[PDB]
Amino acid sequence: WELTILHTNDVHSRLEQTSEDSSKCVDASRCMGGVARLFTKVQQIRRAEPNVLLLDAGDQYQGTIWFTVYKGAEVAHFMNALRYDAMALGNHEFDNGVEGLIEPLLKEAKFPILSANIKAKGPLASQISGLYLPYKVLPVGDEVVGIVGYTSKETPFLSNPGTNLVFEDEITALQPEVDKLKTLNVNKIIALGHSGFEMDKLIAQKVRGVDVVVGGHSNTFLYTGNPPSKEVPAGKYPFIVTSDDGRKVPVVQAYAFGKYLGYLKIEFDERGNVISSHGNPILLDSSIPEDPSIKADINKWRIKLDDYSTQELGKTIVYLDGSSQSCRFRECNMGNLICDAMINNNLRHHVSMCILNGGGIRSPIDERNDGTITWENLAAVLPFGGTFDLVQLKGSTLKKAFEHSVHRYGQSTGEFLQVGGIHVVYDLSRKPGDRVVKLDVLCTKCRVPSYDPLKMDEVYKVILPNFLANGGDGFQMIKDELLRHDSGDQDINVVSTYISKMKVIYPAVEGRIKFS
Amino acid sequence: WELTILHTNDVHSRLEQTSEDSSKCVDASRCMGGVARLFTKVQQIRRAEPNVLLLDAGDQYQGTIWFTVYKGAEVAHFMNALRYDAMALGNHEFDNGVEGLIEPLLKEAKFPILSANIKAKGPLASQISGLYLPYKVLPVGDEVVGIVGYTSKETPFLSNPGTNLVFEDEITALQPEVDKLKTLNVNKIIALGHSGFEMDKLIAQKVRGVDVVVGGHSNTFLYTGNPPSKEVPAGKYPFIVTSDDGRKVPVVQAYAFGKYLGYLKIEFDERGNVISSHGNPILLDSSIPEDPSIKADINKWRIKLDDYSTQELGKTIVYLDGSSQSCRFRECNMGNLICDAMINNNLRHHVSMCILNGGGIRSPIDERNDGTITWENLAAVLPFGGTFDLVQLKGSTLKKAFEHSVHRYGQSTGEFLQVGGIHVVYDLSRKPGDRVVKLDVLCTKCRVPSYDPLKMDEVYKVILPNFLANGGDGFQMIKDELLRHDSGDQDINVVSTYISKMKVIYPAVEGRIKFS
Ligand SMILES: Cn1c(=O)n([C@@H]2O[C@H](COP(=O)(O)CP(=O)(O)O)[C@@H](O)[C@H]2O)cc/c1=N\OCc1ccc(Cl)cc1
Ligand SMILES: Cn1c(=O)n([C@@H]2O[C@H](COP(=O)(O)CP(=O)(O)O)[C@@H](O)[C@H]2O)cc/c1=N\OCc1ccc(Cl)cc1
Ligand SMILES: [Ca+2]
Ligand SMILES: [Ca+2]
Ligand SMILES: [Zn+2]
Ligand SMILES: [Zn+2]
Ligand SMILES: [Zn+2]
Ligand SMILES: [Zn+2]
Repeated sequence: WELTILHTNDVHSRLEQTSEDSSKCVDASRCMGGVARLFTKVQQIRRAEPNVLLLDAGDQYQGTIWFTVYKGAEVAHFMNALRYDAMALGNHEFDNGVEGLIEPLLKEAKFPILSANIKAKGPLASQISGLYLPYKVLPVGDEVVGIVGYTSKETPFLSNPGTNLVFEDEITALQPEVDKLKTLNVNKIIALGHSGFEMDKLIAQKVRGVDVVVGGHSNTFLYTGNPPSKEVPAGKYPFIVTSDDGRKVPVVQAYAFGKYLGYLKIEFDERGNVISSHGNPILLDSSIPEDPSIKADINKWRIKLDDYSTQELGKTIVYLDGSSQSCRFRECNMGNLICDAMINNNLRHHVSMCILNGGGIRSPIDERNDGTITWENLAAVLPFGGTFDLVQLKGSTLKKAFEHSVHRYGQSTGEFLQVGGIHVVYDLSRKPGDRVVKLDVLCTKCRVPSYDPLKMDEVYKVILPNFLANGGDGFQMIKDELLRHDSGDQDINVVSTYISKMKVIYPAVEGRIKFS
Repeated sequence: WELTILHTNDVHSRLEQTSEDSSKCVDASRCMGGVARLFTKVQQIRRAEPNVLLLDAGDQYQGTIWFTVYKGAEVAHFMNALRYDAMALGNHEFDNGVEGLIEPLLKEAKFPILSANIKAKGPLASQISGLYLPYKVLPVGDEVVGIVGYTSKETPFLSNPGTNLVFEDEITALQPEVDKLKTLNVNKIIALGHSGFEMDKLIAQKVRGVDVVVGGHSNTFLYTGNPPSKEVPAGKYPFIVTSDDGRKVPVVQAYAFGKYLGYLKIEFDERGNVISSHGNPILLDSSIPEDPSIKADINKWRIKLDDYSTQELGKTIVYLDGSSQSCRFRECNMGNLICDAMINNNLRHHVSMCILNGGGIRSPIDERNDGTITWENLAAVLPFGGTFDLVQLKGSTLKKAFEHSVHRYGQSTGEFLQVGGIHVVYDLSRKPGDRVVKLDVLCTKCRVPSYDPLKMDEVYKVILPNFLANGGDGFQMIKDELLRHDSGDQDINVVSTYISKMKVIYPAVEGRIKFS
């Protein structure tokens, strides 16, 4: 029995074709992605493949202005237009709250949204009951296929799902549902969830009954061949997990931002045992044309958004590297911009130091043609919308924060820190906690202001975002050890006023972060 | 026969008491200098010493707004008020031109102005004839003392004396005049000039007849004891030059900016042979009170100047080190300010590089109380009033300019270069031309903007002042090798607009310049 699984994940409201760095498209001839382009390939596959399922493995919220304006409707309207079959809940579908998901998406969505490890209790459970399900049986061909959904068990520590929700462990919540499914004689079972390729490998091996594992949340790219763009692949597509019951479970994931459409052809038998499965992510590039019906429908909406973009801000002469591939591994100039901007707005209401988690930086801004910046640009960088809080810290506290900046370096980890007024040097041939080999911090009260070796028993004032000030990302030493805490100024607003003040900005890799 | 020589040099219109760094006074209790304070000590000495001469060895022009407003009158009126006996011409007395000296100073001055190596020829010689003399015989006590004047033989390459003047070699022009003096039976002979302690040591030994050598132009500080302030002394006061005719000629010089009054008691005999001479510069500090008659007369004028100062510009939170002691030896933050400001004003009309001769930086700005900056401040930094010209240069050309930046490092040399967008590392345990051990220059067209090793056969665009663009200070390779030259914007004006744009600036020693 043939079954073709089309799957997306981590679109982040990039329903509009984007530059290769998944940021606002500048030259359509090179641009790729978008719901419109995705439509023409799904449509094409459905033309030739009688048995098909289209599934998104979470994270359609946030990313671009398309969300912070329609705050959900854009996802529901165009996921329905693309006629998705199922979707597992992601962590970003709670960034606007439990009500910021129930009213816009769950109610207006024409298809099931799945998650098995999310238990609802209290006054809220009354109605959200049945607005999402732990699974769903889908009739394909003359057979049936069962999807079981899961979400990250760290969403209440990554998003805003309120307190009337509980996020259980995925495996311990999926297996009871999967047993239920096979006692209903639904052998063909797909696991679709938002926990991360590493946790998806835990489910594939340690859940009996699962036939496929489709997932996301870590923006992982798998390929069997020669990759088509700048994303270097982790493993082959599908990756094969040798489960504990003696089975070859395919693990699949297609990068992010709607740049690739996952495609997995699966051959079953009567008892629903996966004989084999070949596939590969499909780069939705310029060769695949936008579908006019969708493309125009997109511009029916873009008209509303144009008001935020058509307003001028300032100019940039160099490319602003806000890419996760550089802002979580080395000194990216986007962070240096944000940190230099940070220490300008406070100077009107005596600090010189700045730390910033590269994970907060969510989009690059491609300097092009005239090198002009807009709110649509700055918004894609900082979708969270917080403030830059002033914090009094011990030197010992800052020392360990930078040991936390590289404590698990190498896994695209978002807690890697950008700097301003700080010179840090790492040596990764040392065990976590000995990696910082030099740290010279800029002093101001000194008569010769300059970078000097950090003293452990000294008081420094650093400006960092609210999310760090409260010990996010695992910086619990900051939240607990700080000597004072002051309120900040809206994050995107002040960076907008800064670059408007400058009128031209050229941040560079100045050697703030170095490696030994 | 007793004769007390009081001498000043390199006041640079600092007739107003100044902070210890010779910049605008902030707390009078600590402030020192000024014509008023100088008056009460000269007056005191004349009360007790029957035979005295007061002489300035050049450089009363420029330095502060007092000049760029009254452009000479302030010097004439208060040098007369201090009742100077003679003065040798300095190089800065031509910064406003030959007419910018004849009308304000030479005509209105009630005393002789001396220089022997300045020959006047052409249409100008007609009147400037006799407005200054090569020497003068002064009656002191019941005897006579002869002063011979000299100026730097590099003034037409340091100032603007026009083309109708000629600056001869000092020695070859002094000795003929000194012979004339001793054939007139004026044995007591003082040499007063503006060429530099090193050239004054040439005159003392190689001019027969000279009894004393009083000079300046290098702002040298000599002391016999324990110095009273931050200036570390070169030698003892007086320094003794063992002349070629077998004589102990005293070489004297008192720092600068009116901070010390030189004081040299000299014992002669009938034939006018210097038996001995003891003395020491007198720190005109707060203990010596301002003379009310002068102090008030100073405020009679300050009223006119207040208009430039009482206008706001911006703020600074850190001390701006514009001191020659740091801006000609290492990375001073005043230069980094000027270079960062330089690459902001051009960005409105694509460069990132900046070189700047520390000699152009002529005053620090002391961040105090509220850390507010004014035109009176910015003017004292850049008395020259030029522009910041854009220049296209080869990489090989920039390489040798930095070898010229330290080619004779160690002598308070003004051709030492400040940077912006450049990382230079020197190693002075190498012969001039091998001292640059590393140079990484910031690139912008590169997709990862950052500092990269300078390529010799590559084209870079640096912004530097007009004085450098025309190969000043010995940078003749720049003037000759550049590939293009563009006009600049007024130097002080744009730095004012910058810091006004910033509203707070905190330049620091970031490690642009380093030493191995
Ligand atoms: C600011 N912030 C953040 O920078 N992060 C960064 O994202 C990283 C995770 O990103 P990822 O690895 O790409 C997975 P994704 O979050 O895109 O699903 C973390 O490491 C951290 O650096 C996470 C949460 C977070 N804030 O969470 C609270 C919050 C959520 C939504 C809204 Cl509208 C307002 C406040
Ligand atoms: C700009 N400039 C300069 O920076 N310098 C710097 O001064 C240094 C000499 O200073 P110093 O050793 O302290 C003796 P002083 O000139 O104070 O008598 C040089 O090395 C050089 O870096 C010299 C000449 C110079 N410009 O000379 C042309 C000029 C003169 C007056 C006016 Cl109003 C306009 C244009
Ligand atoms: Ca099965
Ligand atoms: Ca004699
Ligand atoms: Zn994501
Ligand atoms: Zn996610
Ligand atoms: Zn001088
Ligand atoms: Zn001079």
